[PDB]
Amino acid sequence: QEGSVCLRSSDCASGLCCARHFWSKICKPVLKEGQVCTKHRRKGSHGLEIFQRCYCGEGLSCRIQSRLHTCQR
Amino acid sequence: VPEAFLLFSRRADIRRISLETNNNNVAIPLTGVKEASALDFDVTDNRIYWTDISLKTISRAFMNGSALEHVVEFGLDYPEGMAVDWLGKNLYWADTGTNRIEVSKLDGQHRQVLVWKDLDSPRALALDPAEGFMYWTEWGGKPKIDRAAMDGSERTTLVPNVGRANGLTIDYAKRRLYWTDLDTNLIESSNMLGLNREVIADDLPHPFGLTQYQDYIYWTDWSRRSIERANKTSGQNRTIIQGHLDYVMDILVFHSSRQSGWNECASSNGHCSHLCLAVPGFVCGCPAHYSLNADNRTCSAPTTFLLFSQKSAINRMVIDEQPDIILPIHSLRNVRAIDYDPLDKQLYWIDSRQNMIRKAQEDGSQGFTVVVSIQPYDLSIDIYSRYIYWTCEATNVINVTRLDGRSVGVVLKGEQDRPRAIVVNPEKGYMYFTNLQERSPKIERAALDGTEREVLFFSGLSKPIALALDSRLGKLFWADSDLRRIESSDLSGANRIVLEDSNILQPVGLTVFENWLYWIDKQQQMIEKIDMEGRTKVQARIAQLSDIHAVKELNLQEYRQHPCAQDNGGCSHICLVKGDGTTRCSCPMHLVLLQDELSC
Repeated sequence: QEGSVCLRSSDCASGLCCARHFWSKICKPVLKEGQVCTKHRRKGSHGLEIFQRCYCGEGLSCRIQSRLHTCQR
Repeated sequence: VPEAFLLFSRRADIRRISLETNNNNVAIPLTGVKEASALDFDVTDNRIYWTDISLKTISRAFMNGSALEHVVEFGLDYPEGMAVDWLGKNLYWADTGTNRIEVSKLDGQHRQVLVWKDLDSPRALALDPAEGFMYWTEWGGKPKIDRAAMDGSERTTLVPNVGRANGLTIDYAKRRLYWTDLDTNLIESSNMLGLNREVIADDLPHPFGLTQYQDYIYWTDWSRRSIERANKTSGQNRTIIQGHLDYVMDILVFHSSRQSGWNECASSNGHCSHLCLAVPGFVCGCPAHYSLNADNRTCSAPTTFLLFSQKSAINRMVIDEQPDIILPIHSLRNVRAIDYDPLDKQLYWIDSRQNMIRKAQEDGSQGFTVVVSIQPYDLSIDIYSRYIYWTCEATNVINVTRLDGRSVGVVLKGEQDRPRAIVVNPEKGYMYFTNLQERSPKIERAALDGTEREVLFFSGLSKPIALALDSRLGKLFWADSDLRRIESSDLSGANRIVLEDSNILQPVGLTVFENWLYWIDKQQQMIEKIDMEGRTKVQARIAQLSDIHAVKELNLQEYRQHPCAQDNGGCSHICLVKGDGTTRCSCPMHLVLLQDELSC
């Protein structure tokens, strides 16, 4: 459920992933088309991330449009 | 001319440091803070204002730590941003969870919702009341920087093509906006209008918070574990103020030089009765759902509204031409059903697991327990006789008790009878109820004293769970959960009509407002209504809605015209306005009526 406390991604329902929000993890929605997605400049920015986004959707891919990155296909 | 310093939050505590190149790092003596995020201050008051996301609250306290008090305890989720308006003496906050930018007085009173529609994720928030504008970062799917007048009006999107922005700080003197970008790892600036947009520092590891003071910008970096300074114009003169700091959430420079200027709200609240909000000078605000009077200065409390509960919340909502708010009622677990008394403005509900019936004001300051353990199911209030009728799931009974708590008795019992939903009709002297018998459910009708029993329907029923009635038109309404539909009939029993059978999923609750039948749909997660204009959605994505109750304006003179309204019509137990237009006394099932015709 969107907002539920999770530890594994499989705790979350369809269309959702388990993402770190602050000092806990909650079920966030998976990124659909055009929505901005995280591109980590250095490895460990991933680790440091306290406001993590989900991955992209079923048939989608996270690539570039100092610019930013969106879920394309 | 006092000292200037920086304040920052680090989840566990809020710390205070000077601008000096490597000085001391103390903590503000606060108590019971778990996950601090959003910061702000008040110089005149010398008060600090913070947001806890573990506690789900916005609190305040003096810098010495004394007078710690919760300013906002209800209706929050993730309040990630929040600013203090020093001229109006109002608190502004942005909840990224509820997706709402809100406002109240600094003390917490007269809370109002400024923007809530077509809003994604309001994170950071900066106020400029001297000019009447507020600014906030939006995160979500397509991040941006929006600006609106500090009352809610004139909402526009200033900076459209940015990542997640976080340090939102107005250089009040030079009229520029500085922010961090988390997805580009850079710090950027603009003019007040969003144009003239050039980056200041772009090779940053992992920045987060930011504040500008004089000719310097200050930011936090998690990878660098640092608080850094740089020239707010060039991005040069880049030295470290603090190192070896793990996770520095937000940060703002504390000096009277920031909370300066003037608007009309600073001179005796601008003569508003509640809120004074700045605009590009001022305008008087009301609490959520209150309405501005003809004078443009005073407010009036809602008269006709809608009440709906979830499992652990009771929400209020208005039927205006122009959002739902959470009523502050502590100790809610599994709210099964609600009801309302318009005379004393008291809100009655039945909690499950706890097996009690409770009452409290819309402000929650009257919290009193009516019935205690045996488990109730549904409740209906005879507002005239001042009795509450209820059903017992455990003992299959229709018990009746007074509003004070004093027991009146039982009106209907017997084995094989299994009464669940109930709705009372004191104006005509009858009660209509749902009797969920094994393998054969029914909708039934009896007089308010349990006499004159009859079955209204027995077919095309499976799980009737909610009842409502329009006494003026003389109709009865019920929702079957199993058959996913809403039906209505004459109170007599005639004219059974299907209203909706098409896009219903889990109807469990309904009430008549004016010429509309509102209904809850637990599974489909939405409130809908139908013109008894066509079916209209009212409120989607509602959590675990459980009961709904439309409350209309109760005029006193009109109420008193009822015969039982004054001193229960002489009756010691049950007043019945039957037939022509006269009262007649009656008693519960364990007492027989006496000689005086009034007592038993």
